[PDB]
Amino acid sequence: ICCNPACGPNYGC
Repeated sequence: ICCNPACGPNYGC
């Protein structure tokens, strides 16, 4: 569950 800015857009951390 990568919620980083580099990993992608707004994700459900």
